[PDB]
Amino acid sequence: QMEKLDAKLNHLKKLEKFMELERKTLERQQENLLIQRLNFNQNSSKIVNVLSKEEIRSQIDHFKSMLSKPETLSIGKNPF
Amino acid sequence: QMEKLDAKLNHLKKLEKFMELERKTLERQQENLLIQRLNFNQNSSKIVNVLSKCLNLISEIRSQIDHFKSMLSKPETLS
Amino acid sequence: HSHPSDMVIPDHLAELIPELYSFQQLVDSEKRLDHFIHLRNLHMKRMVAQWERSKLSQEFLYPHLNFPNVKFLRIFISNVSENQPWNATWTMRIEGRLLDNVQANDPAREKFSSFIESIVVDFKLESVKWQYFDGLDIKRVGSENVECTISILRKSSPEEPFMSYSPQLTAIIGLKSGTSHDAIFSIYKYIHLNELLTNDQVSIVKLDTQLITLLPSSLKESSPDTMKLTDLLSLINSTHLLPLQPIEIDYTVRVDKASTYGELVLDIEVALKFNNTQRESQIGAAELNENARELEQIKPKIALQDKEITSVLSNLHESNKRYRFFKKISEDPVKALNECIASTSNALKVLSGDEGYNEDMVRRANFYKENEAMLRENIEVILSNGRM
Amino acid sequence: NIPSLTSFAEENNYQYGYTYAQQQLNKQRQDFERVRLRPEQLSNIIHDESDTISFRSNLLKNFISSNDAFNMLSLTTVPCDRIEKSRLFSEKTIRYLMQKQHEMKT
Amino acid sequence: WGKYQTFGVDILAKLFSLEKPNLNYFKSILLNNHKDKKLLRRLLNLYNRHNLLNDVVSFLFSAIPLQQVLSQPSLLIDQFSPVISQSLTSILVIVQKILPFNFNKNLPFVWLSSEENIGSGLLKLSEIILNINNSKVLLPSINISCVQLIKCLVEKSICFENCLNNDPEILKKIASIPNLFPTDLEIFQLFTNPSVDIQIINQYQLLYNLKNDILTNLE
Repeated sequence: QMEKLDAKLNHLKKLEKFMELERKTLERQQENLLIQRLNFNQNSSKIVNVLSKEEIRSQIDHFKSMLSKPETLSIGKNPF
Repeated sequence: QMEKLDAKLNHLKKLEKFMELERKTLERQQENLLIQRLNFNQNSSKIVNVLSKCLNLISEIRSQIDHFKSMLSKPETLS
Repeated sequence: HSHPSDMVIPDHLAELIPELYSFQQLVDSEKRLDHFIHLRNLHMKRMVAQWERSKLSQEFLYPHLNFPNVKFLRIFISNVSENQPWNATWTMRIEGRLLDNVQANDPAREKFSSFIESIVVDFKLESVKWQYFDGLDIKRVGSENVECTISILRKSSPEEPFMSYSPQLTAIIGLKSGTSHDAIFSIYKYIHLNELLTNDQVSIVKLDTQLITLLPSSLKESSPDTMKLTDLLSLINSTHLLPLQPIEIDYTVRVDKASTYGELVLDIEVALKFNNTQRESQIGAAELNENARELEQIKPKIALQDKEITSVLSNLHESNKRYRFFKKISEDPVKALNECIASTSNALKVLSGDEGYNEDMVRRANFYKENEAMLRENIEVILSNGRM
Repeated sequence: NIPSLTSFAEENNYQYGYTYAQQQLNKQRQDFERVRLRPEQLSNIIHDESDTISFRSNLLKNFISSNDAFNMLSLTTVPCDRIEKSRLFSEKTIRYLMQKQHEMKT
Repeated sequence: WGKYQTFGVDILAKLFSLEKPNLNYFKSILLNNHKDKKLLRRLLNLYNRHNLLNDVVSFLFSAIPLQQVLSQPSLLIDQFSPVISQSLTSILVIVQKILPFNFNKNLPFVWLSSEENIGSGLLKLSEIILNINNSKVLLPSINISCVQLIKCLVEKSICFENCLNNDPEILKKIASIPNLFPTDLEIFQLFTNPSVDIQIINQYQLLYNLKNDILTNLE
């Protein structure tokens, strides 16, 4: 009885440790992703507001128009 | 005492099932992280690609824009 | 009368009966088991409370990859224009086709008629609305050309909290849409990594060049105002949030082209009462209450066992007393049979209330010869005080 | 209040004999350490199990428990060959160890 | 059962407040005029290294009723705030001013991961105390005592591992405590409510900056 008790207790404790470690890793990767996204968008907006000072008008307006509408993925079901 | 212990050792199975619920939630969060990573990568790549297009079409000032090209030549623009 | 004393089988029984250690470290093995349940319960009170707080967040709103509440729907922007010298016809149309295994002549189909909030095609002939059919057939008269900004409002039900943001906020945050919790959290995590937090109180926040344009009409770009965070959190609630989600596309109905019933593409998706039902913030609460009902069911059977545990422990102590009394007699039956008498009459003298010396001891003369020391003290004390 | 450590010094306090700041600090000292160190003049004066133990009730119970256990010894005129032994297991402990030994092969 | 052990955690809380005889004698006893040198060295090895330190710290982790106030919500902490405050003060004194070399066993590691998870108990107790006063005098001290105790225990565990250098895989085992290290969402909640203090959220944000430096040094 004591052996089965300590076996199930050790198994549940190792499961708890694994779930805690994975939750910490997920929170860290989420925060790092958000920080990198903020850094990229700030740097791109800074260099486009610097760089604007024919053909250059068209390409600068092209990049500013592409920056004005960021896009996402096309996630839906499969019809056929 | 053994009759007292066997009741709690039969009780432990629902607390075991709550771990499976937590594993489901963590896999859903992993799916979120993968999809947001994919939505970040393509947007960063498209933006740096049309940035390279703009620096190709653009040609105290020369060294500044050449420093900008040293910045966005490799994807170091996060730094 | 919860006595803490009698939960211990200390030495005298455990040395005689070796199973009591096997009893006692049994009980301790229970005492770290129930505590493992206790740290379990405070775990299950935590994570549910973790998930009802993060219910608004898009960690559990955008991923629904078992079954997302979305069905895509394509729309053709058609235009038929004949009877011109090559009356300029303007048979412009909008056709909705549900992306399924479904047909075009399907009866009672989820088209852009049966399920669309609004499609407001803002023309430049006369503008039309869509108050909440097999297609949108518009035809007025005219000669030269007509350009129409096709605007599609999605099904803006109150149960899709993903709302759009300002044209400025997308440039700094990175999200073209989302919930208000992301809008309140992303600038919060943006503040700390570039030391815009200040102290005089934690409420003051230095504004930035990326934050003065957050409120351009409020005229904060004229003064670099290190203001409180309260004005910032009261800024992004309706100054930037909630446009009822529009999609736009610019195109003209042409004079000489034949049709666009099967040529043009679009991308608009939608059912919605599934992912907000089986949420972990309520399924975890239901499992918590299920385990609580199971604990409250299992508890009285534990209490009825503890009653008999204490009732057997009391009998074990009572039998230990009689075992000791029967063994000390059997070891020496003349000295124990003198300690059994001398602690019975003395047990009657105390219970009766009487006190004093033994009458048959102090009646002789050798008592006052072995106690010669205290009598010379007490006789002088009584005589000098004058009581003898 | 919460006066000081300097107010507890022997210089600022009275002694066996035979200013204004001192007489101001000793007001707060005696108003703080008489609401802190005062004993409880109410119930919960039991404090434990081994203070409300009764010598008279235990002495009476031991007087009964010796007398009847000695009447169990001498006056019970059953011979030593006729004293039947008690069971070392119960009717329920013999069922549980038939059940668990059946379920021990899992 | 009886409040007699609560008198001892005040003797140890008041006798640690003097850096001269009171703490020098306690230091030389816990870490290690001519006959008592032989008497002390006879009494210390009659007490069955560093059993005295872990016994005192484990007893001071007792009489903080984590299980009782977290089982059932304000009455028990309002009744046991002084014993909790003085026990946390004594443990903070022992952690900060005694533990910093003749050790041969990691004591803050075997306090942090002793299968009872007292750090999670202190963190839940800080949550409970933070969720009554903002939703009754000692509680702002008790919150900062709990958070600073968790922080000093983690930092002294890492410092003891750097001094000893026998167990390399502890950065996993420190970060694998199931309810230590509060998440960023409750700290986001704490940075918004005006009813919180400044030092409370300072200790919380310091604890989170320790949590990030765990995961950076992890790999």
